[PDB]
Amino acid sequence: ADGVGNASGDWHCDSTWMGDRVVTKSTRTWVLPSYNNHQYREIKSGSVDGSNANAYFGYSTPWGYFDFNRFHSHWSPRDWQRLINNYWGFRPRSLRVKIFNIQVKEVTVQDSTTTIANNLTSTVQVFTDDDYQLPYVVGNGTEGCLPAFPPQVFTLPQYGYATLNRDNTENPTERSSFFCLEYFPSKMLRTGNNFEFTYNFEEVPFHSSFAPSQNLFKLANPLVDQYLYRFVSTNNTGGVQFNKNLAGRYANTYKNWFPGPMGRTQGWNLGSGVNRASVSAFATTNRMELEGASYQVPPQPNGMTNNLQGSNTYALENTMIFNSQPANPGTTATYLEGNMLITSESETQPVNRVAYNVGGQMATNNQSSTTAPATGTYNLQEIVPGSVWMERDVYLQGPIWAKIPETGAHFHPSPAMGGFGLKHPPPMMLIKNTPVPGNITSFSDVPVSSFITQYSTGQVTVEMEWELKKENSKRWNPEIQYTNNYNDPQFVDFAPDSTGEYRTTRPIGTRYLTRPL
Amino acid sequence: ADGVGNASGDWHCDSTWMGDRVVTKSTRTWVLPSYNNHQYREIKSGSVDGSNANAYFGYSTPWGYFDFNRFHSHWSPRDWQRLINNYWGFRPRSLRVKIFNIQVKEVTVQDSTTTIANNLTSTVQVFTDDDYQLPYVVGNGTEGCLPAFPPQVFTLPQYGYATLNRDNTENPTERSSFFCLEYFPSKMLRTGNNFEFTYNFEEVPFHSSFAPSQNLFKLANPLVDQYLYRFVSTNNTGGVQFNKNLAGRYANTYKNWFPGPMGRTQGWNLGSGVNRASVSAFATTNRMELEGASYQVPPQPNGMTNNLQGSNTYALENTMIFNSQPANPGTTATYLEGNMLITSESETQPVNRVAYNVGGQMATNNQSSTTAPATGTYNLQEIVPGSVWMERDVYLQGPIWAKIPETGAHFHPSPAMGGFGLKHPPPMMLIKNTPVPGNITSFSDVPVSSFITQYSTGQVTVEMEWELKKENSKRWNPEIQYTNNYNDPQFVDFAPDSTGEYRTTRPIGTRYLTRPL
Repeated sequence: ADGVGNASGDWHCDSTWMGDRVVTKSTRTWVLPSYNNHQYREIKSGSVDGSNANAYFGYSTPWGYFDFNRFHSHWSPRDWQRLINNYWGFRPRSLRVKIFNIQVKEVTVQDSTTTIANNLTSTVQVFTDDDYQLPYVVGNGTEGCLPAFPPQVFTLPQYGYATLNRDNTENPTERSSFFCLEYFPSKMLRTGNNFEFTYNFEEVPFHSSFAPSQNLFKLANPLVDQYLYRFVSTNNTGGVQFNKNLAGRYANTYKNWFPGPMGRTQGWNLGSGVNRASVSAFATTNRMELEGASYQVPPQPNGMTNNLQGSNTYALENTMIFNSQPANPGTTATYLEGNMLITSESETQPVNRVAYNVGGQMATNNQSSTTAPATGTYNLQEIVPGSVWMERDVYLQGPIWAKIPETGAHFHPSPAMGGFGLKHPPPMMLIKNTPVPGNITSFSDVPVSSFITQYSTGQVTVEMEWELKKENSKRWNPEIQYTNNYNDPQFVDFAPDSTGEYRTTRPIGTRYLTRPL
Repeated sequence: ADGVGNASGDWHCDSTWMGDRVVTKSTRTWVLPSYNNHQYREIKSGSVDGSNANAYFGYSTPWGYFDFNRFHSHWSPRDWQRLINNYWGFRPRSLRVKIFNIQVKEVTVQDSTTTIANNLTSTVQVFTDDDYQLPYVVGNGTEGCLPAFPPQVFTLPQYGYATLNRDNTENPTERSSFFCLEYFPSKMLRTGNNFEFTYNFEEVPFHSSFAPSQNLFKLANPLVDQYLYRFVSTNNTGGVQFNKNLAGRYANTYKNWFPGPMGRTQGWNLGSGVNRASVSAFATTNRMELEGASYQVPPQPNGMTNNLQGSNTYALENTMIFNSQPANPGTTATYLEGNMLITSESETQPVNRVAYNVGGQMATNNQSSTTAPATGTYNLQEIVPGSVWMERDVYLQGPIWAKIPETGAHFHPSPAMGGFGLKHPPPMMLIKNTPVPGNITSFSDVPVSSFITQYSTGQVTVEMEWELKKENSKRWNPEIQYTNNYNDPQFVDFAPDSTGEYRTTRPIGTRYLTRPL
């Protein structure tokens, strides 16, 4: 029933499209190193690369964690296409995770033989953090998620966190906190044991995957004039003059609604664009301040568009930039446009303001008979009553959710990188190898530092349920679809290479179907 | 309830996607001329344009008919896209037609005033031919269908047919038959009256809209060898030698299945292809014989592909060729490639043989010590046991169904032009204006030849139900979709022009999703 020669799970990887629901099942194989050699280590940094915003104080743990938070973990490229071409929206309903077929392997080294055997009596520890009492590291856009491609085996990331540091240095504060993860009740698993967990997502709005089919400022009827008048000019006396707003003149018409917030970020020309030679580009990025340090915010807040339709100019600090292939840890290499997957928000340009331009102008003075009217442009503007914008699009390579920070107050909790802001997101699932001491022949009151070196492996299946929003549209002519289109392909995209390396050439977002404002 | 000031129907134009069903409703406005001036006229022709296959004998009638038989009558360009991108097949389940809001208009001419008034007492006659007793003219690819675009008003075609003629001349036979359409019971309708009809399609196979994802002859595993051997050669003595069939050598492997039938038609190079100058091209087309005359068959039989993938060469006598815009009756103008919508069957090239090449070769002799083996190519081959092919694709601009001719025998009744072969297709719905005599002050035994000139108009709604075949596929990577893609468009396609003229630039077929053999 439960033992060494009986499998504790099966491989469920599949998708089931039923009505407005869809359930996606994905199973992967993982391997867990024994991190720190069963130690909690205090990690810290001072200012590096000329910035004291890189200073931190924190801890690294023996534990490791499961990260479900990228879309390609749950979705096939063909299932993502079926979703984005056919639907106006989706949101996650529920989640359940299972960890099974555990294998603990003891490794030994004598004169460089390095033999490996399996320890049938050894245990692994697993707990889920249901009450959100640990620092939540998942939604921050870091590596270690289940692979995009099911055959791939992956290592679990090491768990660690940064607490408060003092005066932008590597030293701690009195409010720097240490969290022991052994002080949670956890479940201990041998080979025949398995683990199961179930979670229900809180109510969130649908991700709206459509593009606006109208301009925000062109919403008026082009055939009929307005009954509203505008101040046109003033005669040779100071007397003021008025004209009627006519038909399709959209510069002059009255508006109910206004674009979303903005801040200006530098545009850079990809491809044939000429740009400028030998820029260092760190000093001129947009920044914010905390605690006397200056941080780059590489996504900006929502309400802008990084690219304007078919132009070469991108903001690059308003963009999500991906690599076409995974990289080694700590790679300082320089990459070009061809190596990069550079997303475009230009499907939102009707309702959103371009990031590399000014946002408008306002009056800078009071006129008189003596002085003429004057204006000036503004490079930043924030939330205004009657504003409408679109949120950052979601990509198959991008994050599903984020956790809203726990403080007093927040506004419109939509993550800048993308996805769903969640007060109670899917909990963190943490796992470690239980230590097995080496040969100890004596009593000592100092803790045991000599352990059998070992690692564990197994399978994990995740099952998510998604709610779908049907596309109900009276558009007569055909729409834009995500299609598989390449001229003289030397390989097929989203498939293994001749070596076995899985290749993804281009990013895929959700906004294709079009809808009127 | 039923009268002049009460509408007898409503405008239903819509589509409802429910599960595997979809119902498409479309309403149009029609106008019916009074044809022949209420006369049956015997029409005939001798050999014209140098061909006695153009000779015929037949009759034209005062009647006119409703023709539902093109796909764009029932389908929007956006609904056709949703169909062909998401589904593996469809077939019609049921049909119902309604004719309502009848208006009869009397026209009079005095000294070129040409006034028009409405005759409230005048009638229109409508019958459906349920028993298939009339010549069925609908499925033959001729004009007069409900428009593609709902705002358009259309004239009903005049009903007529050709019977037997004698010795390829304009004269009749003893088996030439005359059908009076007054000798059917029909329903007479004034302004407040309406007509309704319901029909259930007989069981037919799904139109298979997918492309094959494998080659017919490449179905073997490329990794493993066959256990079968081939005759390779013979040594210096006549002794015969054999080799094993190896792995991925698909020229040499044994086959279970064979391509469909063929006949060779001349290929012609579109676009930059050089072709040949000043060809008359009628004498060299493929033909068949009946009754001592020679007819061009401009579609060929099924089982070939007109285009080979991205080549410029087309068969043009294996192709369905459409005009991007409707034309006037009897237009002798010459058209170029740009005016034409030229379909490609190349998605069937894995399973179907190209029409402009030979189909293979066979042994032409018996060898000996004296004579060497010889072969020769064949330009035509027909149905063979174990043949597999794909049927002609259906297009939004093309016919839905055809009627299988009533004879003793037939084989595989799939129409060459496309769609569904039907023993009992949707009946013909015939309509005429009832005659109103002019002023007759005397008795004569010769029939009344003087009538009030008048026409009628109204609305017709058609409602069809379609059964759908879900696409169930394990393909990992994305597929090809029909997308709305144009570089620097000066107009939007499948929408009215600045003048109001509805524009369709390109043909749309059903085969996009891919499936393995």
